[PDB]
Amino acid sequence: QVQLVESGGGVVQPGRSLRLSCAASRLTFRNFGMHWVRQTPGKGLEWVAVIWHDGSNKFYADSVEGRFTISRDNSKNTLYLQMNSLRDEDTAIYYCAKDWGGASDRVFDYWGRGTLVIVSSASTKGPSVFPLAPSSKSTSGGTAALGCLVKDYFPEPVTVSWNSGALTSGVHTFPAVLQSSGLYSLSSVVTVPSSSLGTQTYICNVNHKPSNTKVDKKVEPKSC
Amino acid sequence: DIQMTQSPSTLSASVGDRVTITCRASQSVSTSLAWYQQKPGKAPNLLIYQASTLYRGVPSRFSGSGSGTEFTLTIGSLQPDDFATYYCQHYNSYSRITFGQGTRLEIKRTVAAPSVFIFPPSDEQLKSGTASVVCLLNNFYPREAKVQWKVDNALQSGNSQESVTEQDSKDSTYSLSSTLTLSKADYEKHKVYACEVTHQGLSSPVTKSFNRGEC
Amino acid sequence: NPNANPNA
Amino acid sequence: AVTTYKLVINGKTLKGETTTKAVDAETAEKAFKQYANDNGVDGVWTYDDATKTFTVTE
Repeated sequence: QVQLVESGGGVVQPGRSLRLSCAASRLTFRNFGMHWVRQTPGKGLEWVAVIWHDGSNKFYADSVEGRFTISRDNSKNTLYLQMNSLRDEDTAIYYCAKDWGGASDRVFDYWGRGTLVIVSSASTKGPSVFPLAPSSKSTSGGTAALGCLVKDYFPEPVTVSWNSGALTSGVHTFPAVLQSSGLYSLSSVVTVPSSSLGTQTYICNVNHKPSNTKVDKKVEPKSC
Repeated sequence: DIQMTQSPSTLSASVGDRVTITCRASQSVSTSLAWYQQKPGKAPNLLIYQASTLYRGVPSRFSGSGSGTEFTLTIGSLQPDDFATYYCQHYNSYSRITFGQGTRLEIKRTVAAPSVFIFPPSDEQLKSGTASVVCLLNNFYPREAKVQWKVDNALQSGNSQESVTEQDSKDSTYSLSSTLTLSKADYEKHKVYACEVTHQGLSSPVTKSFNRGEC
Repeated sequence: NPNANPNA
Repeated sequence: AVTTYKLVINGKTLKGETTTKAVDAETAEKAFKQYANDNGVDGVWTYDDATKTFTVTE
């Protein structure tokens, strides 16, 4: 079972450098061309570079030529991507992709799990956690909505649960958005019986591991 | 670079349906064209190459056709496992590889109008100097919806961001949040805050609103 | 040809 | 030069902990007061030097 495992991703300021590696297992690595393919926040896929079986030839996307270098060590069954002069447009999941081996088709049969590269000048910062308080304005018939706004953190991810994991039905935790700040924000909401608001306590549990932040916010109803 | 364009961006279907998605290139790629399937959190999986050749282990219900600048992927009788995103990719000689932007195959269900909820900014955040107003559209179908913010009945645009969930595993609906962000100073200059929602399941637009300070 | 056969 | 400080938040509706790295307690407290301010927390500040831990209590 061919396995490809990438490493080296992280958060870096623009203009800095980063080296990705991909270790191949259960594969006669030296027989195959290898590629890097990245996937952007918008879920677009972009081919990055290819390297010949023996390293004797390489080609690059226009976007990265002159800044990225693809290389391989066939003695260690490892592929590398040296990324210099990084740009914010380089933020993506980076996958090593094996060339499937047919001479006439540049298609990828095996992919790694990917390694995440974030290019930003933002500094690590824990979230502000604000209540989305239930009221008549968030009541629809017999259903009420409430939530937590988890704002102005960096980098991704944050994890959110409700009532320490006892509340899962009706929960929607939204994909984060990137603000003009360079910081992220998301909301987590839940719908519950309107008649529960006076008896059940609702607490959102927020965990931001990059900043070692672990906080719980009790979401209290409003009178209006 | 050659530009690959897929149509439609989203396609709705039911198990057992036959569906066809289209990939168009900005110049001829002969038949140097492949299709991939991708599901959330996984890398893509190869389906078809050289436009019409099925890759090892891919079910027979997948087929591909086309040449030059126009290609199609067809799934003859959809199975649950087929709901996913599909990408095309060229590898035309002397042209660097590019991909299409993806077509998402989603599950069709009956129309469901959203429940609409609005949340005023919290006193906690107001203390910090900002005001975020959140409008929630919950468990609706189809995904397309219009959310319009109004402040003192004046249409507001360019000051909000939206987020949408993946199609729900259990009921096949979507949920959507719209967040209006203002400085406290701008916020304090107005009274009535409303979000107006237009959706196929609603006979007329639904508006939820509040008066600043009422809560 | 950037898409020439890269394999052994 | 830099060491890790902790903040325990004991608010009416917000409770938990976070950390920061700083050269001294005064600098850590400035970061922590900003964080508490950003969460709407206004409280009484105490400090335990043995554990390099601030607490803000509402």
